[PDB]
Amino acid sequence: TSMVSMPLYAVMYPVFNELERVNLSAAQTLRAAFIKAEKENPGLTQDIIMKILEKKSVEVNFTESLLRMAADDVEEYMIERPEPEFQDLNEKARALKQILSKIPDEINDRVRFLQTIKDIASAIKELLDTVNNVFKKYQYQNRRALEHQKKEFVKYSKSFSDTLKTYFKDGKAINVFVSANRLIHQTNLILQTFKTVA
Amino acid sequence: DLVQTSCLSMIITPAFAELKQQDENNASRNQAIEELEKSIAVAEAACPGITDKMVKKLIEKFQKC
Repeated sequence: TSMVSMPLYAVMYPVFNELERVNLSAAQTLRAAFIKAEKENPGLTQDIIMKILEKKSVEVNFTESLLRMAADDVEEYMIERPEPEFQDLNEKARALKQILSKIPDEINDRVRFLQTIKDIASAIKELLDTVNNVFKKYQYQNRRALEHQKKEFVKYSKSFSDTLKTYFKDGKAINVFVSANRLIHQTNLILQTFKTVA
Repeated sequence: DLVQTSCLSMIITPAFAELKQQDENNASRNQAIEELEKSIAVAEAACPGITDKMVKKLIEKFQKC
């Protein structure tokens, strides 16, 4: 659940889910083994994915690709509960992640990118407002976890803003992509915390 | 070459050996890599071709974007 372990959840989990359709036992064996290795040495799953891509001559930027896939595999992250407040959280989360996932395509179009930045700030505000509402609605359950995640989110959002400012000076897109992935990870962690309120 | 491709020996083994060479005196990391390769071999013995399918789906995710 650290940032550096994000690719396990974002890339490998969906692959294991698809492999479950081929052979449940084998898929679970692979899943458990990747989980164990990542726990023993955080960052290994990323290194493994990049190495496999290199061996198969897939010439892509890993960070950018991770960002482009941010709106995918919705069922891995969404709160599977029918009440309006969880649906609302899911939708705010999805909206944010969707807008962020389009940065790689929009960043080279200056007029469009300026609008993207405003849409991101709006989606962040609405997510945080909803988080606070549901937090209060369930009487501040999971308090320490949610307060800590909210604090990190605000920190990561400020850091994302700083990264945009710098990008307007130096044009180095990768730094925006890194900072956007962090916000995606923190969005997913907040959703996860609401899975266990009752 | 003509005869013989084995995703595990073709792709995973060399990949993992190269992984270890990124940080050679890292005991905990190398142990983690060794355990994982062993489990991949167990999975491959239970379902021949599963490693190839893992690599294909992995690649597909990145090509499709």
